[PDB]
Amino acid sequence: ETLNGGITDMLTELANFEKNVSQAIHKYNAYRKAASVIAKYPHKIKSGAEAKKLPGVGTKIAEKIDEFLATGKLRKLEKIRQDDTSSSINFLTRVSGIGPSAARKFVDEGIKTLEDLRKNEDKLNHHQRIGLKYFGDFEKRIPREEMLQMQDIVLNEVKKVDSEYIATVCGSFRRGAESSGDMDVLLTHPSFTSESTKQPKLLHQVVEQLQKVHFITDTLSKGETKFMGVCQLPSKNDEKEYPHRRIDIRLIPKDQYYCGVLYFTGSDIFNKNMRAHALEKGFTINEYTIRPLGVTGVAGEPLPVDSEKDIFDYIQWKYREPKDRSE
DNA sequence: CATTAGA
DNA sequence: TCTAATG
Ligand SMILES: [Ba+2]
Ligand SMILES: [Ba+2]
Ligand SMILES: [Ba+2]
Repeated sequence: ETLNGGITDMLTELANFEKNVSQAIHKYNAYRKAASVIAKYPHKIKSGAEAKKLPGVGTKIAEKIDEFLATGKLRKLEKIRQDDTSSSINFLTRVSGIGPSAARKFVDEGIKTLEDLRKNEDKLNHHQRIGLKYFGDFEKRIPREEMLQMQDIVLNEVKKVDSEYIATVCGSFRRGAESSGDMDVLLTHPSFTSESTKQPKLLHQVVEQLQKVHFITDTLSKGETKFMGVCQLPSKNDEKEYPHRRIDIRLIPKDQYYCGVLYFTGSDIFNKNMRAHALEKGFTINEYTIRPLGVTGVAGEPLPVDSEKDIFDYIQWKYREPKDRSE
């Protein structure tokens, strides 16, 4: 967590590069398990040779560690940080809709900048287009104060369309977080569960609602069970318009909510942790259900949930308010 | 790890 | 169809 820091940090630094600037999925995969193990190790790596003893740790990386240990840096590292192509690859990527594949492609053509991008709006798809459009706002954080605002509206229209709707705003927000990145809306309906062969429209209904009133301002991608978008709080009595914000709406079988709800709310560790525990408690938790464990090794058969509670009761734990689901 | 776009 | 991009 800190005694093996630089290494893991230097390491990840290294792995990301392979993945991104290069297409070295394996090298990449390499640097990572390394950065992984050297991270778990209970002692200050004093030398490469030391480290090397490790699993994942080969002569290539060990070599890296002494060089880092020795001098407070790394050339490969200094070199890459300096390299313009590589710089450009890291940069275009932040564009929503821009992946590494695309990143290199653009660069190859010579589209290294923000402006490059505008000048060639044509070479961009709709997604990438919007991405480009709202580059600033997309990067910008979302004050909780806003999340309240957003969540308000969202709930109203959901209700307006059908009162049988169930929408919850999942994420760190859900968890009290003073600020969020985008808004996560897990949606459901009685009329939509495990078997009941869809009702795509169910999704379709609300999107349209959010639109009609001007909440949704763009579509990144809309499917029959998972919409991806852009929104904007109505800009007041002028002088202060609100930044475009990424939203995300997903349909859900009413018979899979709470798990997913439980799940999407995190935290990553809370999650994992509760999960660890259901295992002992003779269960299995996953984004969709909760099954009872069968000694033979495994078992199936999803227990019935009607609330975040049920899941709790099941693994006989203390109900934890989303607030304190931090870990 | 699953959904969407797209070409 | 595949393959990239989000989460
Ligand atoms: Ba080894
Ligand atoms: Ba991106
Ligand atoms: Ba998200």
